Amino acid sequence: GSAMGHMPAVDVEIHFPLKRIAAEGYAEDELLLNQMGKVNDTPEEEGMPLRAWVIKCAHEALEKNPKIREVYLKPRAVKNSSVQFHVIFDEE
Repeated sequence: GSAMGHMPAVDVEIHFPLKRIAAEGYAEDELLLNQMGKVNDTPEEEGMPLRAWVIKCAHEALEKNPKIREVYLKPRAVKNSSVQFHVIFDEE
């Protein structure tokens, strides 16, 4: 509306190379690391640990239903409330 104060709802969209996130040795994919490293220093929730859980959750989420495109993740620190990680799977 006509009240541009502050929007407390933070959506952070991460991108995972579909091929590497669906593989073992994913941490060797420079993109996966640099993308999660891009959202790691000030991601509102934790940081490096969040990368670990996000990558794990997205890894399993993709593998258990490997016909998707993207998922929306809710921080394990659910108390953080108005924050979401939108994990998108890029075909590289």
